[PDB]
Amino acid sequence: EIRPTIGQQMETGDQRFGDLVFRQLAPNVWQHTSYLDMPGFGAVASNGLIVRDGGRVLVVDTAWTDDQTAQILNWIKQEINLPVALAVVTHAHQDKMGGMDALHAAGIATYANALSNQLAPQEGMVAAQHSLTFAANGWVEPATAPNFGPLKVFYPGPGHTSDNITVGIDGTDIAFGGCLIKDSKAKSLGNLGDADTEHYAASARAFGAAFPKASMIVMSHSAPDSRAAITHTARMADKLR
Ligand SMILES: Nc1nc(C(=O)O)c(CCc2cccs2)s1
Ligand SMILES: [Zn+2]
Ligand SMILES: [Zn+2]
Repeated sequence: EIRPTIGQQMETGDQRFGDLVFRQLAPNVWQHTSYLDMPGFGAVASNGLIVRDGGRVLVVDTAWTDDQTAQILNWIKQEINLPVALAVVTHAHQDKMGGMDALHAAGIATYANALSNQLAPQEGMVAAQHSLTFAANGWVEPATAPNFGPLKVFYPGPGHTSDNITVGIDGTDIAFGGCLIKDSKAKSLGNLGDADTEHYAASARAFGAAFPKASMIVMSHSAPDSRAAITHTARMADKLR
């Protein structure tokens, strides 16, 4: 407790660690959850991923702050004890990139969509060290994503932001929609202040079609859900046109 305003509440299978919560989703994948205190509003949860690939760890998204992001690094040290090779950050918003400085201090190599890096300062964020670029079909250009192990990085098109990207984990049932996807019971699409209302639905559908195998859809502001989250996000976006 650890009692949010937005996101998922605490449930069995979670493990608190400082101001953060971790939940194991598969033998080599964990969800990290960190909360931001907005006075007069309360605690907003954001979720990222931690992936063990052989003998290194790969991180998807920072926490809201450097301090929380260092805490993720200490949790990895305590529970995994393997070098953190890289992190991919999924768009230039505080919940996904607020802790870049913490990663760069610890020697972790960071990657973001080129557009995220160009947006980053405008959005109050530090840029990743390296820019991912994408084919017209949305798949990352492989030269720009070296040694990514099982991470399959897809740009689905503009949606929650124009720069939003997504990540599947090969050899698991998991794909990460980030802030693009909301849960199957959600009543809205979260913050649309930077959203592309015309193209959102196509981009949600493109996410689903790019990772057709995954059955566990992880997302930034809700607990992991089924593929229903994808079709539900897409219908809710259909109303935006
Ligand atoms: N930093 C923040 N990101 C989002 C987002 O939608 O990605 C926010 C809104 C959170 C909510 C999602 C669904 C209902 S509220 S805040
Ligand atoms: Zn965002
Ligand atoms: Zn968000």
